[PDB]
Amino acid sequence: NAYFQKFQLERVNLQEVKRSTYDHTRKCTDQLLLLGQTDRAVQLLLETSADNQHYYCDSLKACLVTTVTSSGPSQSTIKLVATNMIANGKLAEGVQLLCLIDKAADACRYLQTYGEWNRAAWLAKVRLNPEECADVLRRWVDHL
Amino acid sequence: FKVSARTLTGALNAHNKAAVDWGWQGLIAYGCHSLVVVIDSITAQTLQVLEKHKADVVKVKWARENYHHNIGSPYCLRLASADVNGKIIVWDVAAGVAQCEIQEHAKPIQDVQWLWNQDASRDLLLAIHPPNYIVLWNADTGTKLWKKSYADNILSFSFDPFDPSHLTLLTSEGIVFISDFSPSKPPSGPGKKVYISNDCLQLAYLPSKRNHMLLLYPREILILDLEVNQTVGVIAIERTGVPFLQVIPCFQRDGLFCLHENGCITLRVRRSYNQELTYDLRSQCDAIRVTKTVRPFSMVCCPVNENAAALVVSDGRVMIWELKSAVVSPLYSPVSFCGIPNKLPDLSLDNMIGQSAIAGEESILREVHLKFLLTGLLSGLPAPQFAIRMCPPLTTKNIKMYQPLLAVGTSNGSVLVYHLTSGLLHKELSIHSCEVKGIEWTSLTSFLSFATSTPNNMGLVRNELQLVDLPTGRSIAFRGERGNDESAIEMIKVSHLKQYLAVVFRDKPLELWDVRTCTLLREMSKNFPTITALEWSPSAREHFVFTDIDGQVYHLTVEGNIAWKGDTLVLGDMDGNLNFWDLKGRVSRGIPTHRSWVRKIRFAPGKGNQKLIAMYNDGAEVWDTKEVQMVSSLRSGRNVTFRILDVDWCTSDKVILASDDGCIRVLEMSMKSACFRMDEQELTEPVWCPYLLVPRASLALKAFLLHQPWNGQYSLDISHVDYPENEEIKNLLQEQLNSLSNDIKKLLLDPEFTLLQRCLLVSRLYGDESELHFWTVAAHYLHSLSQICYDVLCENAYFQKFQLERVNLQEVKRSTYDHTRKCTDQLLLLGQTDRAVQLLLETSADNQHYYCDSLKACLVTTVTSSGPSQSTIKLVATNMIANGKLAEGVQLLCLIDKAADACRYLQTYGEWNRAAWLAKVRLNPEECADVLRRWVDHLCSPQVNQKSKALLVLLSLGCFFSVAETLHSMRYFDRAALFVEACLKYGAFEVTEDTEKLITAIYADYARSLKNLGFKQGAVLFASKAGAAGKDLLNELE
Amino acid sequence: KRIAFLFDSTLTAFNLKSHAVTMFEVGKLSDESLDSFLIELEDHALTLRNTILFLRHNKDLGFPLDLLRYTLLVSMAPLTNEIRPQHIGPAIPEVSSVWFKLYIYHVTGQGPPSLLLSKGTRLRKLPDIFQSYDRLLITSWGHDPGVVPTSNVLTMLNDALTHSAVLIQGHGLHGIGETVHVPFPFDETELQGEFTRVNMGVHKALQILRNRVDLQHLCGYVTMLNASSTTEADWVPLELCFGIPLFSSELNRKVCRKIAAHGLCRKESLQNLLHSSRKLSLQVLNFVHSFQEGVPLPAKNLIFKDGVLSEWSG
Repeated sequence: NAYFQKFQLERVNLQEVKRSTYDHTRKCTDQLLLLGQTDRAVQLLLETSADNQHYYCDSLKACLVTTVTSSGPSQSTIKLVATNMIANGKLAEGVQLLCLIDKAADACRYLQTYGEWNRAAWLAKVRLNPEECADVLRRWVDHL
Repeated sequence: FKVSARTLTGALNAHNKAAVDWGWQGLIAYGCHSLVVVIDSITAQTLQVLEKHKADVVKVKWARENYHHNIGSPYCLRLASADVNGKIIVWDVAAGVAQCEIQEHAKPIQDVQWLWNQDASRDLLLAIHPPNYIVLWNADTGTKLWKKSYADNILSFSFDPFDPSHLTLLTSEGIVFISDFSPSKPPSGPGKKVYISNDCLQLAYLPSKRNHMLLLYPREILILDLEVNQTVGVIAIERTGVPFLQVIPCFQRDGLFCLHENGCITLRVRRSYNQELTYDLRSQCDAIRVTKTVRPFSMVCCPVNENAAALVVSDGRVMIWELKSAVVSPLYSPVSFCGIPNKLPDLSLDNMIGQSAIAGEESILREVHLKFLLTGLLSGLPAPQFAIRMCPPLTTKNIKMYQPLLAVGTSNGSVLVYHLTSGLLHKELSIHSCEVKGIEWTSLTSFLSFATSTPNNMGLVRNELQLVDLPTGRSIAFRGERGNDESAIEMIKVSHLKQYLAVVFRDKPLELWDVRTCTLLREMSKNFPTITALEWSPSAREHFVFTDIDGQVYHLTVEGNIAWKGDTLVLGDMDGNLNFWDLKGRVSRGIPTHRSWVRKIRFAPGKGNQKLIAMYNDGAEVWDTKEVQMVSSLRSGRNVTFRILDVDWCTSDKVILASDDGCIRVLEMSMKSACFRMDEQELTEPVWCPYLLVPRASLALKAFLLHQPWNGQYSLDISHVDYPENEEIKNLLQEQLNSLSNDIKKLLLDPEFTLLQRCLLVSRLYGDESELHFWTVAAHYLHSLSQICYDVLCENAYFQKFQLERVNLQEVKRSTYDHTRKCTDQLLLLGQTDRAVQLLLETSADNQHYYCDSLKACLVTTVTSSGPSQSTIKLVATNMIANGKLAEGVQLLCLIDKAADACRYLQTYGEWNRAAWLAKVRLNPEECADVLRRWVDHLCSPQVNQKSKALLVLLSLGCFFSVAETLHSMRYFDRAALFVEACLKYGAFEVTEDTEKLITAIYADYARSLKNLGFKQGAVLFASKAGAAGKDLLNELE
Repeated sequence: KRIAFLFDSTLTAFNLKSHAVTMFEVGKLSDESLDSFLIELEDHALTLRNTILFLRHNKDLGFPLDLLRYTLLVSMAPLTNEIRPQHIGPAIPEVSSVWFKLYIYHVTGQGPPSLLLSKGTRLRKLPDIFQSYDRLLITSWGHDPGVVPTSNVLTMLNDALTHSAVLIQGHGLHGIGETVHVPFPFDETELQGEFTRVNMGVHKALQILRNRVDLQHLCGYVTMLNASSTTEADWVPLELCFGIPLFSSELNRKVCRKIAAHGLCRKESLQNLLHSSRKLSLQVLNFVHSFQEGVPLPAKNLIFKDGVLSEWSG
């Protein structure tokens, strides 16, 4: 797992070095947020131009990722908003939120529920303790 | 018995429906046919009549007194009136002389209203010029300021009582909002227009609730909120109810005065004790009879105390109603009386009921009941076609009991009696059942009147002749039982000695009667010529002359069984010629007047007067009998607009004229309109009005009442104080003081009636705004620190509760997503984050703003804690402010921990009102003081000129010493001295080493003002308290 | 001869029609027709039953009885102001008029606030003495009194003063007042007890009236007004009436009993009535003529307050 995580860090650094436009900055931010790099993600988030129409959601995301480092009080409303975000149809933002807040196993379950098995397997490899990754690997094998 | 020139007013016109106003000076003015009439309420009698307009008057408005009064700007009466010809006249009621005439085009003026914010300029007037023009005029020089054109049909406008820069317009299409009103430049653009889903009757603001206005409908009343543009409360009547006609809002208490179509006046007070606003009926009056001929026009209410109402009726009757208090949501008496906790609950409405409170929330609770009582009633002249007659002239034998009574006929059989020196109605008697044709007097107290019924098919007319004695009122028939089928009577004659009487018929011969005996004397035979005109000889034998239809002249004398006086006979004709026959000269002098048919001619009373009055079809003329010349002329159309129906002589130097519009005027030989003044007028009962006095006496009276303990003893007469002025002014001052009501006098003669209550009571009597508002706030805060009408002058807890109630109503009536967005923002800014989370998680899965919105509810729940990871939240929040979005970033700053920082950013960008609201709701009472102090400096800038508001804000903060500093700087020595004395009594600041310089200066300056005024006792008393700086005044005054 | 019972059209107004139409114009019932009148009569009608059956038996301590609109004239109370040998009742028409109401107030010194206004007088403001009462009693010259709300009284008064004089009297402070009638002459039983509602013959107002009006040989009732609705200061006299009142059955029995017991029809006791009748008229006509410099109309304005009658200025 450490070897694969090191390779993922290497490729995400390579991608971040050669960012060109806004269509790639959002993808790089999503990859950094799903790969665990949160300390360096806030600076990249706080770089959108003042004329872009996504400035307010991006600022809100930066404030949240700064503020959501805790995992104690007020963690039920976050679960409800995450789950109904998944239910409404927007899966990528929802799974991003789940991986952000406190949990990745439920994110993997939801991802495999909708049929995105490869991304769920990648997420389970980069994230999660080896005690819970065994179960997701077993269900992936069973589906295969 | 001196008689003064004056006029009497009668019925009103359809053009005077909305011509009435009740100013702060305490006088009621309403528009007559072409005149302005000023009457009082407590006294209920006519004071002054104004005559300059050439057409009907449609609008009358009083001046606004919201400024400090001194020698340069003393108390005065100013009135503005408009006609259908587009002429606006600024009036001086005291002298009855116009000051400014304004005319732009020839169209009726839709609406005229004065400006309440007059800190810098006190003579600003705004009026509507049709069709789509509004012009700001100057009341001092008549100079236009700016002119604005629109693309609608403006009907009325209203001003915002709180923000002077906000103006609203009511058009036929919708409502236009202006947020850039300023006396320096015209409005920039058309403004914001909103469409209402035509029949609107009135659009006015609510002075009790900020950002609220009411819409008047025949069967509904709508209350709207500005920032939401939605209805938050509806007032409706039942199915079996009378539709509304007019609504008058209240200021000191949240109440509404409503007028119905049947003349009923109802009072509604906001519910306060046990979701939309509800108003409950409290008191009701009794309606009047409704007929096609009589109907109410409008009503007005007194703004000084708001405890009375006045009703104007089409026949000229004015009804005054008074509100009384005695001990169905409950109402409770207020703990504080006259500012601070013998009582006079009926002094004003604020002392009748308590302050508003939120219903549904947990010592002494006394129930109060309100009722309407009718205490005044005025009457005017009846419908046109009068028949006037004058009492016999003054002689040397009846001088001891002479009275210049005037008799006026009516078409309903009524007789009107006036005294002609006080202008008051004396007697009203109903005698006949038809129109009165002629009135003749048999003595100084008795007179006769006759009337004729309608002709029948044959032509015979029932004849009624009655004898009336004024002191008793007995009516007795003169002829007797003459039946109901006989020729009618057209004229009757009574000789100079009141001995013989003549009755003439169309075809029945002439009948002589005796006045004293009341018996038939002698009857002409059938072979007698017809009678056309008849007259007696002014010089037991009496001679009378008559002319027949053939032109023959017959001279007959009576011994038991046309104009003439001295030895000159004057005859008229249908052509207009006025022959002048003389007995001694025996020469005929015919002077063709080149006029129409002459109606009736009469001479002047008094021996030696050779002047006459000639009445024509369209005017009157005055001629001289001795020398054939002309004195004065009056023609309908050339010099006078109205017609003439009857003429008469009042005295040897005045005449009486009757107009077609229902008015009677007394003029001179020149028949030229004069300027009646209130100084020479004689009045029966005294009238309390400080404005009528000279400027140097109104201020002197105020100082005398304010400091009551003069030499220990308490009194209301100047004789116990040294006031070196003339006796004429001293007598006038004494008369006004005796005119005060008994309850008011008792309150002044009260040793435990403190100084602060005296200031409020005096201000109420003088009817001022700035003085009353300043003392109301100062007294409450001084008492509070010793131990909704005002937006930012209330306590923190009181203000917070009402905003929470206000936002709750908005959330109930959400309709669209856009309205929800405002409600969510308000709740997060007020601190109700618990209830804002659920409302945020209701966005549909199709809206494009779903992504930020879902994350915003995500942020609010996790940001409730403020630890060490909050620095970057401020950094991005301050960055968001710098890129243009202010309100969106202020929400984030206030949300986390920082409301004080958000207030500073709002003030820097120019949102002063929002910053004060934010600091008032949140923040502890240690940081809120700093925010308001910065707002005070901006309000004191020479470009904002709102120093009145700045003084009130400083009082709220409790900085009494700062208030004393600024009051002395603005030359307010009258107010500054009172405030210093009150603060010392209540223990606000002591006389220490550094404050004594200001205290000494104020007393010395106030002493100088009194010395210039003339009051010496006050000057020496305050100069002694001054000390070192008052030594020079004492040495020069003594 | 016969004894006659004088009445007014009010009794007629309040098989009956067969003789009612005759009473409307003729009004000349005889004892022969009263026989059928009684059978036809077998509250206003009820009180007539006792009156006719009473003046036939005894009353001689034997004359035919008729009914006209003669040796004894007996009228009823209260005679309406529209119209009006021996005579048991008012002697002069001024006794049954407003002028008598002022006369009784003048002698006693206690009474309701009164304001008599001359014909044609115009009122602009409500007098201060009448702003506290909730109900006012309005009496017009020749008409009957009535009670109207105080709230709307100026508009009614100004319209009613264009035809005849109007008298103003306060009725109740908090609503409709209480009126109690006390028959006279007074017996010796009610002059011993204390002041109670049942026995009101000890009021000081009646003590003065008993020594000047001579209420010992005439019948009627005295009305007292209580506007505070016991204490003697809450009751004041309102009106004095002469005759046999016919408006309630209880008062008729007491009034009629006081006639057959004290003997107000004995010739020995009737000779004292002539002396008393010729004395009341002279004093009443002097008081009326005093405040004056059918019934003459008033010339000046009179007001009654604090027990003193004076001239109202304005």
